[PDB]
Amino acid sequence: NAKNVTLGVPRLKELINISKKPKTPSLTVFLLGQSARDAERA
DNA sequence: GGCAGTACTAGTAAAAGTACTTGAGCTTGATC
RNA sequence: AAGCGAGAAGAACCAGAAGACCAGGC
DNA sequence: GATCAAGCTCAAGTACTTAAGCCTGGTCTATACTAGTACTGCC
Repeated sequence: NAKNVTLGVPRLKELINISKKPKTPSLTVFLLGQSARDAERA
């Protein structure tokens, strides 16, 4: 076995069994301009 | 020594995941 | 260099469970 | 032009396969009813 992310043997198992529903599927969204710099637009 | 009675041997009796199939609802066309 | 009695072989001659369950080390 | 029937697609439900390695000891192993099978007293 801030936020919770699947890691270790479970995560490796999901990666190699190419599961459809990951236990903790997430998105690393990256901002472009001012939204990226300031926090109000973000 | 034969008949019937009886005990023994036998012989039969508090898993999880993925894939496939079926049913229902949509999509399209044909007919009156 | 030593040197003071004799020998030779008849017959024939290893063993399986397997299965289940439990405990235990790593 | 509208309705009905047929075909196609999607979602849900049910069934089938895998669960680390090797290594050491121990104990335990079908009733149950049955017909025949012989013995053995009883007469």
